Amino acid sequence: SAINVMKWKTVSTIFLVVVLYLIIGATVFKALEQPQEISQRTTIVIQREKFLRAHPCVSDQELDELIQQIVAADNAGIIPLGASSNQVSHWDLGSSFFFAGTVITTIGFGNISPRTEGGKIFCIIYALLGIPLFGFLLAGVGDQLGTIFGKGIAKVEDTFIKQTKIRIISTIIFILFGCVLFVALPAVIFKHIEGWSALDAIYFVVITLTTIGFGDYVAGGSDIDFYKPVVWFWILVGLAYFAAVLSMIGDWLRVIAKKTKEAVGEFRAHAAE
Amino acid sequence: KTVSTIFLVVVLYLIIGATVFKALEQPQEISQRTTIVIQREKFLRAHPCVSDQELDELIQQIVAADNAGHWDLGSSFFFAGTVITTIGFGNISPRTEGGKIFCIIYALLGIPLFGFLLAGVGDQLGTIFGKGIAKVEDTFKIRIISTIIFILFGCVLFVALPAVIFKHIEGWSALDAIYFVVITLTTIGFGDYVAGGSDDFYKPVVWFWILVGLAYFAAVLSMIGDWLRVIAKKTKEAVGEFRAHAAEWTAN
Ligand SMILES: CCCCCCCCCCCC
Ligand SMILES: CCCCCCCCCCCC
Ligand SMILES: CCCCCCCCCCCC
Ligand SMILES: CCCCCCCC
Ligand SMILES: CCCCCCCC
Ligand SMILES: CCCCCCCC
Ligand SMILES: CCCCCC
Ligand SMILES: CCCCC
Ligand SMILES: [K+]
Ligand SMILES: [K+]
Ligand SMILES: [K+]
Ligand SMILES: [K+]
Ligand SMILES: [K+]
Repeated sequence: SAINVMKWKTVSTIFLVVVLYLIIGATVFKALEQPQEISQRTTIVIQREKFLRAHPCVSDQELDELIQQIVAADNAGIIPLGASSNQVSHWDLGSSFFFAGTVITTIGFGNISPRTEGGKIFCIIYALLGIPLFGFLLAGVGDQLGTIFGKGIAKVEDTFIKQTKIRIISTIIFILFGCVLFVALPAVIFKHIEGWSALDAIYFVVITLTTIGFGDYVAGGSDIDFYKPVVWFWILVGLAYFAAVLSMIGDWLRVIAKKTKEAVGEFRAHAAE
Repeated sequence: KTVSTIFLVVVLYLIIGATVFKALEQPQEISQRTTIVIQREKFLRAHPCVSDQELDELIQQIVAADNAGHWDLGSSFFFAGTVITTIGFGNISPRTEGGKIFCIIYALLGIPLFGFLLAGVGDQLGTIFGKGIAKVEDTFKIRIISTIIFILFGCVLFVALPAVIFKHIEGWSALDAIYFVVITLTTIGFGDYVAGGSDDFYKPVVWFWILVGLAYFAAVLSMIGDWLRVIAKKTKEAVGEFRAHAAEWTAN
């Protein structure tokens, strides 16, 4: 029980650190997003009134009700228009493959989701069984890429031999060339093909490879066949790379935390001599 | 390259999943699209005020509206939690360039930090369990019995009760409830169902649950991976047996 007390102490401290991290993030996010939210809400009410007064026809609750039915279609995509009344399949051959990949990688873009009860129960079991299997594949791809690196890093460190300070150089080259291969090039290719901006491109890259997946940006969701498989294969390899990067960042965080712990101890003991 | 063989396994898993998903979803898709065209014509004929060209403009502004409509005091906190947990429901996402760059750095730094918190909560809950499970196992294939009890009581506490509480408070069905539970606690988070969306003691409990349930689901998924590895090492020797016997027979 001696170590359990210290363990609970550490866990509580981490908990509070994360809570305050969330508080800071929430403040920054609301202070960065609520202004445009209010602008959009006021302009949307403006256009609502403009269309209501121009067509005071019977609607009102029918109008909000129509936007509500529009909302249900919206999630699956409201695509009802006089031109192009023929639609495309969000569940065609490759789309369901795309969806299964999102499910197993726990990305879950959500741009397309199952509506059938059977579809939902399936997706449940399919995830419960695929997440670990895909974990195995990911760990393997990780190992493979790590050895592919170790080879080239043993090649690159021999030339720089003109121990304790060489690992810094190797990690620098690792992060550099990785951000090149798994962040820069795919982001530029997306900017081109998908028509995104540089920001949007790198932001989609990061949100995908971190397994967050918001859904705002998807490489295979717009109606704009060698691109999609390469994108998914990237997603896999980039996921391995980002696992490595996040592990390094966590190591750095632990180092900084245990450094500031002794810093605070120092400050407490001295109190200005 | 054992991993390459697994790669083919996973690709085949994806193909099977894709077939099942399309055969489970494309019918409802066609039904919904036909009913949507029906309702389009119905709304046009019921209101000859709105013309063919007038409806398209509203549906276009609505599509633009879907990207926007939030960000209140607690909503941004919930969003930060989704970001750090890699859930990413997406119901609310940053639109500002500054918001996007922030969210990027915020995730890159919170994901590992939250990982530390999660590992701590995990260890703690694992020991909390170990106490009672060693107490019952001393009195009592025994690891099999214990794992059964673990999975049972875990599904109870972190799946059943929260799913029923959601069914009640949020107005969902039993299926939808368990489906949201699983999609959240697997860190998938599609966005179709959100507990703190669709607009102050419910939401904080929801997030703290999310945390504890995530620990529980990590444990469950690791166990499932162990079972998969066991079954794989069983079928490897099964295939070895079969090949050795087919060869013994082909000798004759
Ligand atoms: C070593 C090759 C470097 C080529 C420089 C490419 C610059 C193109 C601009 C890319 C961002 C739009
Ligand atoms: C859930 C559907 C996946 C079934 C995969 C087939 C199982 C055998 C894989 C190949 C064995 C050599
Ligand atoms: C119901 C499916 C159970 C097995 C799923 C795939 C694992 C089978 C063996 C895979 C490696 C040979
Ligand atoms: C965001 C930096 C927090 C530093 C905390 C130091 C000890 C609570
Ligand atoms: C501010 C809410 C006014 C009512 C809006 C109802 C949906 C159009
Ligand atoms: C557009 C520049 C993004 C830099 C991200 C910073 C990550 C530490
Ligand atoms: C479903 C195949 C399992 C075989 C176990 C020996
Ligand atoms: C923004 C009002 C709540 C502060 C604790
Ligand atoms: K997601
Ligand atoms: K995830
Ligand atoms: K999502
Ligand atoms: K994860
Ligand atoms: K996710």
